[PDB]
Formats: sequence, structure tokens, C-alpha cells
Amino acid sequence: GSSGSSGGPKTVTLKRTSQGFGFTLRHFIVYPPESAIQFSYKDEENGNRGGKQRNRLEPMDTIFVKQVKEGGPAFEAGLCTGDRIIKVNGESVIGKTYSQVIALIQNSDTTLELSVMPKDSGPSSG
Repeated sequence: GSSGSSGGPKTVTLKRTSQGFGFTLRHFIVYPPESAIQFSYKDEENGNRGGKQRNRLEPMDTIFVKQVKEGGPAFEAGLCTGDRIIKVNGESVIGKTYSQVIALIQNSDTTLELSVMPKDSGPSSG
């Protein structure tokens, strides 16, 4: 018997340990301006607000995992590499940005719940 979940959303719980949670994400697809470069040299840059007229076609596809510590929370939860994030802290992060889910992971308080989507797999039949 047994199976790698036959239909349904995957859920993984993590416990706040050493700030991090074993696994990690990948830096957000930078969104630098094509032509500009005329604002300070070494300092933050305005992000929020701007102008609801054109709006650059930003990427923001998915979070996607990077690595999974060896002997951490995620590792236990059953996380891995390549697993894409769909939900976070029972919070719908569909239209949310990586900068959002991040806070969620940081606002995990005690534990940090996540959710991915396992693909069809089966090395053995049984």
C-alpha cells in the first residue's frame, strides 16, 4: 500500500529553530529598471507606490525551494528541493508576493506551516 499522496494539497509543518527552518528560498527575481540609474549609489530604493498607469510586467511566478538542511524542521516535515510553495501558515499566498510569504515565515511565531505540490512518483510498486 502506501503512496505519495494521491490527489490533494500537500502540507508541511516546521518548528522555529535557530531563526531559519532548515530549508531556504531563492532570492526574488530582481526587477531592475531597463534604463535609469540616477538615484543614490549605495542605499535602499523606493518600491511600493509609483503609478497605476503602465506597471512593469514583473515575473513573480513561484517561490520554489532551494535546499533542505540535513536534520532540521523542513527536512522532517518531509520537504525537499524543487518543491514549490503554494500556501503558507494556512494563508493563501496565491496573489501574494515572495516578500509577503516571507513575513509569514517570519511571523511563524512558534511553528511555520507550508504547502507544496508533489508530482507523480513511484519507484516501487509494492
